[PDB]
Amino acid sequence: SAAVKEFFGSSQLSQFMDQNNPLSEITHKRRISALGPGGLTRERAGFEVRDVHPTHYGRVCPIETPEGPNIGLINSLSVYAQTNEYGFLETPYRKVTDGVVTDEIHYLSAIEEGNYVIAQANSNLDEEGHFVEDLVTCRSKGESSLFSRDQVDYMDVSTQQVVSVGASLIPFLEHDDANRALMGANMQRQAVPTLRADKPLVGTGMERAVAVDSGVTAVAKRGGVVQYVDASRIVIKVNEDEMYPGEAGIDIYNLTKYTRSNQNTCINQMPCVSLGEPVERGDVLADGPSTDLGELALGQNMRVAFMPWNGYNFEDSILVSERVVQEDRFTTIHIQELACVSRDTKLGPEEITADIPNVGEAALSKLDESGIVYIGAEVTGGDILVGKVTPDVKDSSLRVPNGVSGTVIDVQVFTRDGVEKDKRA
Amino acid sequence: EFDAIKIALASPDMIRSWSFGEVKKPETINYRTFKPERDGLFCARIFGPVKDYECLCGKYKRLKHRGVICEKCGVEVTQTKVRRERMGHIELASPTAHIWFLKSLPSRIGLLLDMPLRDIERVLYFESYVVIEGGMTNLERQQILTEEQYLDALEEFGDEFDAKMGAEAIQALLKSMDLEQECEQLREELNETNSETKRKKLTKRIKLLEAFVQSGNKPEWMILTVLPVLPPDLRPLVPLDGGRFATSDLNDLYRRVINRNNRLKRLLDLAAPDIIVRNEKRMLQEAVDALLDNGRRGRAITGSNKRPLKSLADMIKGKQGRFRQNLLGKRVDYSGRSVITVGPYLRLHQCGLPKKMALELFKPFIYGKLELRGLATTIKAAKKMVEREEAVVWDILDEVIREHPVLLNRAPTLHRLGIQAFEPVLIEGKAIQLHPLVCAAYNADFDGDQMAVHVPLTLEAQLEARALMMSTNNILSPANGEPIIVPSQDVVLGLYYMTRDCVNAKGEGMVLTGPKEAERLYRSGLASLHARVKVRITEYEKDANGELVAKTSLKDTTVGRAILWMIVPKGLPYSIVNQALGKKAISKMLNTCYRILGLKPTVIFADQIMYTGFAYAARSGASVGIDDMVIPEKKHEIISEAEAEVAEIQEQFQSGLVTAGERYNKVIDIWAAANDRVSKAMMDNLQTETVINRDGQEEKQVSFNSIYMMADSGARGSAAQIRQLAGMRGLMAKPDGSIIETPITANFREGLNVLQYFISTHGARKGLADTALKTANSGYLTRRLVDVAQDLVVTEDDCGTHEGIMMTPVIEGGDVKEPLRDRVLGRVTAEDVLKPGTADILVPRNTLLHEQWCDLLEENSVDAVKVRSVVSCDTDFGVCAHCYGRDLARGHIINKGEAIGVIAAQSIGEPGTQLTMRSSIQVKNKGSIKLSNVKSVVNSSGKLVITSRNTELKLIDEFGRTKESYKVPYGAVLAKGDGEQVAGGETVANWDPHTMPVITEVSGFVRFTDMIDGQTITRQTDELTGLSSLVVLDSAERTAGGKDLRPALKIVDAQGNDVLIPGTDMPAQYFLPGKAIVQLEDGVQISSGDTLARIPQGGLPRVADLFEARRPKEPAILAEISGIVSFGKETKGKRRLVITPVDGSDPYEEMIPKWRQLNVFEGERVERGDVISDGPEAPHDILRLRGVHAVTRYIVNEVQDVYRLQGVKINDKHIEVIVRQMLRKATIVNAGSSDFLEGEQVEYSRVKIANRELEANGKVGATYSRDLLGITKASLATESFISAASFQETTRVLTEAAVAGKRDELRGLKENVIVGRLIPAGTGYAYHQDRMRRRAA
Amino acid sequence: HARSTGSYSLVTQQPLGGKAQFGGQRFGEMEVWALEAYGAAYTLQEMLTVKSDDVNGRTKMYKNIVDGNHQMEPGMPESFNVLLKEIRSLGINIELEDE
Amino acid sequence: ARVTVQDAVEKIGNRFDLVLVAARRARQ
DNA sequence: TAGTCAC
RNA sequence: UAGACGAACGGCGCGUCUUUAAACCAUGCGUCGGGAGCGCGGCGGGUUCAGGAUGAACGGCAAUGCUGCUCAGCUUUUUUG
DNA sequence: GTGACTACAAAAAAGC
Ligand SMILES: [Mg+2]
Ligand SMILES: [Zn+2]
Ligand SMILES: [Zn+2]
Repeated sequence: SAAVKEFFGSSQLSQFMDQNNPLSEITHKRRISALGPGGLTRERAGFEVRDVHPTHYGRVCPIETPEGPNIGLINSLSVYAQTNEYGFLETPYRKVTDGVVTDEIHYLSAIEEGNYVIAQANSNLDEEGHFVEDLVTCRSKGESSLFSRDQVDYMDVSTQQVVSVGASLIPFLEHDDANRALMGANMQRQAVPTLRADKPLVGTGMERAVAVDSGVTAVAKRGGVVQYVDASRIVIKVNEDEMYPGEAGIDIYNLTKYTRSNQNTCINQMPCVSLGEPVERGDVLADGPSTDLGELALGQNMRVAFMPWNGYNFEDSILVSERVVQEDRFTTIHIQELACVSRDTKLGPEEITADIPNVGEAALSKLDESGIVYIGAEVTGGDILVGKVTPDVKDSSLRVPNGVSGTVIDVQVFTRDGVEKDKRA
Repeated sequence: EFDAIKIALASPDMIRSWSFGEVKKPETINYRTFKPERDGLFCARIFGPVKDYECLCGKYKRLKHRGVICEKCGVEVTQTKVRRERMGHIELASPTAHIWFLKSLPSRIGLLLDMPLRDIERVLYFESYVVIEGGMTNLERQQILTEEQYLDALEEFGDEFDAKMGAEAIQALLKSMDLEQECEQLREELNETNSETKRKKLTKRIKLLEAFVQSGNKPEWMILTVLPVLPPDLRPLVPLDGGRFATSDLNDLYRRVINRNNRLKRLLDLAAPDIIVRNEKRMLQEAVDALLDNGRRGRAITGSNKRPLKSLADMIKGKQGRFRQNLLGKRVDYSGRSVITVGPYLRLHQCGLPKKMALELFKPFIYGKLELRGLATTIKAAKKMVEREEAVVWDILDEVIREHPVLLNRAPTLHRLGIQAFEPVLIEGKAIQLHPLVCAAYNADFDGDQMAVHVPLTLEAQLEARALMMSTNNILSPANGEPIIVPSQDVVLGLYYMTRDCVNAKGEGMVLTGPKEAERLYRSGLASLHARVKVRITEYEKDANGELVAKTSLKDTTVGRAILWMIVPKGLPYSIVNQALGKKAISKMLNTCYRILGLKPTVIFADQIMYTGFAYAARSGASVGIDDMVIPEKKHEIISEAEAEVAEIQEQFQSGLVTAGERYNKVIDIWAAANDRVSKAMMDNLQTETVINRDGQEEKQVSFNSIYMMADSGARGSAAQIRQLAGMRGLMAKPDGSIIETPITANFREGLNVLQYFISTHGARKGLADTALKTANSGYLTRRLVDVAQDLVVTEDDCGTHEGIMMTPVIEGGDVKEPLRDRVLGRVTAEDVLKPGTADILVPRNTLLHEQWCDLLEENSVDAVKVRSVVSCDTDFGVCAHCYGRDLARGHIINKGEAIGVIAAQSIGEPGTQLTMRSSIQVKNKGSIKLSNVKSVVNSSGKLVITSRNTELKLIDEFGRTKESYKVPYGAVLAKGDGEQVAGGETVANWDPHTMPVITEVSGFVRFTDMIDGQTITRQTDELTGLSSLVVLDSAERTAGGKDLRPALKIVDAQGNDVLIPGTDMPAQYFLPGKAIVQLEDGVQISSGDTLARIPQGGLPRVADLFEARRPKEPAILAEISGIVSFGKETKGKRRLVITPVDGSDPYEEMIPKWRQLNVFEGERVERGDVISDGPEAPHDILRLRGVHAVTRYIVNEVQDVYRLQGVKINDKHIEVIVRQMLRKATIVNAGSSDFLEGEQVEYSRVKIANRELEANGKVGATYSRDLLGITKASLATESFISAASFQETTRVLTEAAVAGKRDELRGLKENVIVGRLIPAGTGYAYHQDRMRRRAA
Repeated sequence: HARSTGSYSLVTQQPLGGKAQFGGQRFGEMEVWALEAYGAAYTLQEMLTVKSDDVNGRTKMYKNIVDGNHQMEPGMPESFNVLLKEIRSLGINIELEDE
Repeated sequence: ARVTVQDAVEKIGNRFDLVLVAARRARQ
């Protein structure tokens, strides 16, 4: 048990999951790494594996990767990629018999692609796979050339199986350089949500899929109709035909609320439905952070114009209206967690009292009679959080670090429970 | 308080003088209290009082007995800081060895005694025995012995037998022996000896001992008998909980050694038997060695749970050693790190600062002003008032800011401009507003970069900040030549928009009084921003001496040009702006202004240009849209033909006519041609898009397409980017580097096929990975460059030297890439300048050439003048200002004291970011033909054929200027002559690339004798040749016995006799080398000049290994002697090659591989310093045979060619000066100061010789040889011992310096840094010069 | 992250690092070479000596600034002496031989 | 105040002696 | 495991 | 309760004793405080000599004291930029 | 010749 627990909790391949963005978490879960205890170190890396092998096409994303010393090693896999039972990477394809595409799918391993020829999705089909041109381009072994219509036998499934979910979101990618696509994908990874999401104007169409597949938002486990709505919970009258006999209850879903992320951001689900309206199985019912109606929404829509203006856009500087900041379309929320501990040194146990020598009553005013602030009271920088004295008692109360200044939302108090509790506990 | 440091061994009496008492017991503290004992380790009587100004008993209370001792406790009434330094000693009953000389690989005791340490260690621990003249006849003083031998010799002699043991015996032996007779006998032996392996060790020994005798130290002091003890504070023992302690490792070792000494004292108190004398002394020896350095010999921790204890060395060496991580790399307060932005409304000498960090940083200054005004009474009152930030704090901080500059830098401080200073201006927010232009200097984009701001304290710091780090004072490039306030991207767009001219618009054709009302029409919007208005304007001319005479005249121009002439300063010609102003031109504008008006006009003019550029660019307005990137129509059609022809080429492979490889070349070349066609089509289309009528008929003119302005103006992008986005993006290479045969016919405006994009992917990832990896190697490289040139400080102005030869403009084969005038710009002449006009001297010698004398050279067509150089400076540990040249940061000549070496190192290191890690000849210009090294013979046709492979040809302009230069490959015919005025496009030489000819020099028949048929020459009548050809197989290729005479065909006259080169050298019998392909059959009349045989034969790493002087895979051997070359014998492997000089010690051979090509023949009259083989050249021989000046030119040419290939220019002075430090060492040939061959400092040897000749008139002194050494190795060979001890092998270097009595002169930089003393290079240079001039005078 | 005067580490008398716990901005040594590239040397002297690890001078300079004085200490830094003491401690005679 | 020392460079031009004399003059 | 050093 | 002592003085603390200065420990228990300089004197301590375990002298310094003058946390590993 | 000694910031956890 200790071995498995230490492997899970501390391993250079066991990474710390990123919560700030549904796209971020999904691309972190779909990540592929060549590192870890058994790979190769960054310093001892060789350029041969740094580059993209001409067989990466269709399975290995050529875009999703961080920038820095660890470049080209933490890349991701393609959208339609699926693993092989032997641990290999296997990709879909469309079989073609003579001149017609077979709608049935066919999965192909990597090495097996070597002695084959596969047509491209950009080639048009007449009515049932009949190619518009009998001399179509193709790729066989790390090369492209023009081949006869009967020469090819396999068809790529679509145009999307060449990039990954991390990069497929960026629209109009058919026109830009690779480097800017790389940078844009990384920034998409590093996005932050807002207090009220708004739909992006130009999208890709897979936003619904990425929203529904990830559990950041709520999804209807079973069909039925809405029976009761609440700002924190949802009650659904399941339909009698959809329910299975024996269990004739109705569905309950407790929406989560403002909670700490793993990157100091906020999480909450917004109920985006009303009463007296049908719902279906596998359907979005409540919107999580940075989404609307089950559609992804990271940033906002700006009326933008390109023009030099007095050097205020000197090289890449940006101008923002006092209008937009006035109407608060960008303001975010941050959650800080402060934990104060009390040990037991040789000078007696630590006390968490409220009476401390050499203190001001103004600071104690925001405190209670035991020395712990209430719920919902604003606190500024430098102020004390929880009374604590080190017994002559040393004033080791928790203080507000400078700069950060907001209001308390939650309080959690814990101890070795089998000793005693005080009035606050 | 000093200016130099000497290091030497200690003297026991001097050690006692350093000490202040003797320690008796290890009782550092007493129980039941917390007060140290008087006779314990923590002694106040020896170290001082732990209570300030008080004796332990406290009887004298800090007013009536200040400084005097207490009769009860023997401690002076003083403060505690003396306890930080006051220290004592321990007297050892028996002397002990200093184990470093024991443990050092060059064991000083072993080297001095010429005996390894194995027996020495045994006698140290009393295993073996030391004889001390046990017998006068049998053995010597320096022999090993055993106890049984001790017993045997005692029963042998007894009376004269004597053999003492241990460290005391070693000390007695070494003391008893002298060093003089040693030095004479060693010098006698080295004078007459032949063995070389022991010769090096003997030279090291004699050098060590002769340094020792001068040092005056005593070897017995090396065997210390008193050990100093460090002050108690340096061994921290904080009282832990319940009367515990941290138990510092020093205290445990001191307790161990004091206990051992007490046990030894007890053992000698009762005359104990010798059996335990040896054991006790030995155990005390392990104790003292462990205290000195544990883990080196026995790993006797004895004080921990199998973990080491820091004994003494851990506080000296290792990264835990405080030296180079406590004075190199550290935190600092009084600074702030934050993100940045642009405040496009500030002066160049200003930078914004938000309120919060301003108040936080300057609050210590606020309190000083606060109490000065007296508004606050106490420190707490001021703190709590400023806690509320009342109205007064803002105005007082505004008052204090206005003269108090601050320092600013970015994290990657690549070069000198990485740090600057600014006058703060308070702003709101939490972002650092920065002046726009200086943003280019930092190379700091606004993608989120963080900069840190620091603050000086003393008035000296503020004054030097105002003097130097004001960005106003930093305008030109310290690197090469140019202002760094070159206008940025947006500004040049507006400036280019100013200087345009359409054919018809509102408000044109009228005349204007001046620029004043000209803007009035534009501001009223009654005229175009650009027209053909005619204006009369007034200008100023610097022609008068100090006076700007005014003149005026009516001129046609554009409206915007008048607006710019509004703001242009007084003394500038008007035509500089009358053209289409571009990005490159405007920069030169500033340059021209800097060359006329000075500094303040330049800075204010640049600021005003920036203001006007932003204002009018915003006023104009120019975005880019889809309709702007118009697609040329024919481009698609073009590729169609290419496609068709490609298909045709495929048929050539389909029909079997051609193979894929040549088909590959055909298709890639035709694709490149189609790319060129479409690119020229699209640039033509965009070039003249606009066609505007004027008074009826239409007429074309330069386009106003947005992309065309971003292209032509030079603001950003290039024709390559436009070609990519608009036309054919071209076909790139696969990741292996081979070009794929499939071009990507589309551009970015149109869509791309997924396969095309995927192919395009890995090309970009290659560059991205290269850039990501680039940040590591380059900076480390810079490190290796600064260490070698760490000091390089100018010390005096002029040494009077006049050396160096012929700095000349370089021609790179084709057209010249850099002329003379810019190359010699900024240099100061050494030799007088003679115009090629029969003694019509232009510039006198020892005069600065800034521009005017350079301006005097073009009309006089002078093409080769030498100036002063650092390599040709004969000073001592310094460089002359008149030997270096003009300062780069300032127009005037360099002043005294500056550290040129550091500037050169940083300038050379900075461009690494721009550099990636990975048959006939035709004349092209009109001029005269000049051939260098004229060695040629007229052929039968009457023309010339070269008989020397080192001959070179050049094209000289009819005015004497050199225009072309081409090396002549051997056996190249001539189709012209020297001095023939020939225009471009005229071939002169012909030869074969893959076959080289060997040619006779005399006419006559060829009687084929002096070869063996079948063995040497083979009648290989192949079908293709169809004749009895002669092929001279090599000795290994042919039979060994047959190829033993070096076959030579005998060219004969009509008499069939071996005709000679007439009376001069040698017969016509030319020794045929291996594989001599001869078509001659027998007795063929061959004239002179007719061929006899036909032999069928990473920029950054380049910089790195050319600075490492690493030997390449092919060391090209060279003839380091004169005379006729010859051929050596044949050996087991690589055949020996011998040379035959006409005189001297001519029978010299060398070891030569034969598998590689040997372009040498018997009748090659080689000279002193010409190549034998071919290929890459190691710097060693180039230095050693053809002088220092030749090798300097090669390396600097290589590095500047690499940088120009990268398209980055840096002045040669910076790259050249380190080369002078490259040659910091020399060896000795004729001795008289060194032993025979001491490779050591060249400057020290030269300065020793120069005085010696004048003092010891008659002595030869020393004949030397200035040899090179790798920059890493040269850094390891620094004379500054502290600098070497900073980062490697600290213990060894300090020991070898101490034994030699080294006296470091502290002339470097790292040494000043590590001690923390003021560097005598910058402002401290004068201060130290002032201190020595006034004080100690 | 801004820092003028705060606490210091127990092991070495140097401020902390990072925005948390009132750290101090790290002064590397690439910019050290950048600094001695100029002729400015005094600023290097006080930043090396008092601004980082001098404790007596730090208070002295702190007490120097408050009463309208901004003059540094015209002497040899103490860290040189203790280091010298170590050289004097082992077996080695070291001295300021030339003054 | 004054931001350029071009006048200092053109007549008494040296970047060390001027700094030291100005420091030892303004010390009073 | 080879460059340099010692046998 | 109070007084006395505890390496010169005083205050306080602690230890000892009850008109005893000792007991105790042993750079003779602990904390803090003395306006300075010059002048006188010397607690204390040391030097020399002698005498045969002791005594004499002495001032480089100097206690309680006196007259006059002048003076104001670290390390390792990982991730993001 | 050949064997021996040696050739930049920020976040998170452990490991004390
Ligand atoms: Mg930025
Ligand atoms: Zn005392
Ligand atoms: Zn000189």
